[PDB]
Amino acid sequence: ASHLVLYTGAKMPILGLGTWKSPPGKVTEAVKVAIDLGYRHIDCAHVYQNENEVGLGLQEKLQGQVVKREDLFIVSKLWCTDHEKNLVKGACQTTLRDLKLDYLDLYLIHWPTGFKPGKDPFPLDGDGNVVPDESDFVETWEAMEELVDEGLVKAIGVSNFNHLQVEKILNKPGLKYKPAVNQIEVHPYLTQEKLIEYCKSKGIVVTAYSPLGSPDRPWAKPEDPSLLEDPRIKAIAAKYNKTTAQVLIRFPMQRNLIVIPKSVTPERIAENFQVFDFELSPEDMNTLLSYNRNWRVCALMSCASHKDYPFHEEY
Ligand SMILES: NC(=O)c1ccc[n+]([C@@H]2O[C@H](COP(=O)([O-])OP(=O)(O)OC[C@H]3O[C@@H](n4cnc5c(N)ncnc54)[C@H](OP(=O)(O)O)[C@@H]3O)[C@@H](O)[C@H]2O)c1
Ligand SMILES: COc1ccc2c(C(=S)N(C)CC(=O)O)cccc2c1C(F)(F)F
Repeated sequence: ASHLVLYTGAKMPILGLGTWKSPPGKVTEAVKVAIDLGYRHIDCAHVYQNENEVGLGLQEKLQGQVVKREDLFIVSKLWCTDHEKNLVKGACQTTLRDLKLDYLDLYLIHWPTGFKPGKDPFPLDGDGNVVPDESDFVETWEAMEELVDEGLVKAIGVSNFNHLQVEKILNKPGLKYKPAVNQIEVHPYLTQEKLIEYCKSKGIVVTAYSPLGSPDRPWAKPEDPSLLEDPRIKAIAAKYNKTTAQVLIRFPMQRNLIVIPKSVTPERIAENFQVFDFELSPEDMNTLLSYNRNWRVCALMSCASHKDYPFHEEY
């Protein structure tokens, strides 16, 4: 309704601001506007290369006494080059310093795929194929657990793990803490109800990323279906006197999923928060669900031959 609750007890705000593709020079004002409207959850990642500028906006708000740290849910993610057990605490610490924080509320393994460690975030080989490393995410998970032990993060989770990969963690001998969250792509064209159902039966909250199907993604070829311009969802939105964006954000909320839409435009950030005031009647919910095309915006074919590439599995 307003926040879901993690198995730790922690209240996770159901709406958050996304920061991927939000440019360094715009994301500080975007984060400030968002906290001024009442957003209390920011979704970040080291690979978005803007955590420093996110941090600046947070800092201004925290020292300006506009929010208490306890009222903020800040998420970041461990990038693929940092999956070797020994690189994890370093990567978490760099993210804390950039964000100008003492702890994270949630730290996610960003993708199940470990890439060759080094300065370059996407180490490529001759064939333009990404270079794997010598690690298994169950080892990365152990290092992610030590972050909880030390108080650097309040909960750990995963992102883009298929249900068999989540199982690998859950069935790990010696497991201290289990995935509190699994953040995955969920929108009308990829409604994901089997992975959602699986996660929920395991007690793992789901965060639906790319609610509007990422119009601004780099690889957006012009003959790709725009959820925002899909006349069908414009129609259901018209009935609602709301926008396609607003009903596209309402949809995950209603399915009891955390939503993190991205915008750097102030007006749009304010629009995206104007959604806790209407409900979609079950017909609409089911029509939105019937748009399931299994169309996946974040497919990342360049990674497909990786041993832990998540999407060759049904769910
Ligand atoms: N864990 C992962 O692997 C992963 C992967 C992808 C995304 N995510 C997270 O999910 C967040 C959201 O997904 P996304 O950024 O991929 O895409 P998205 O939220 O589906 O789409 C963002 C695009 O839609 C626009 N938009 C936002 N509000 C709008 C509105 N009210 N009206 C019209 N258009 C609007 C934004 O415009 P402007 O910004 O130009 O205003 C931007 O161009 C990301 O920022 C990231 O934090 C996580
Ligand atoms: C695991 O492989 C990934 C993961 C993420 C990306 C991204 C990113 S940062 N996203 C799709 C957003 C995100 O992962 O949060 C962009 C380009 C290539 C990627 C790749 C890849 F390079 F292979 F295509």
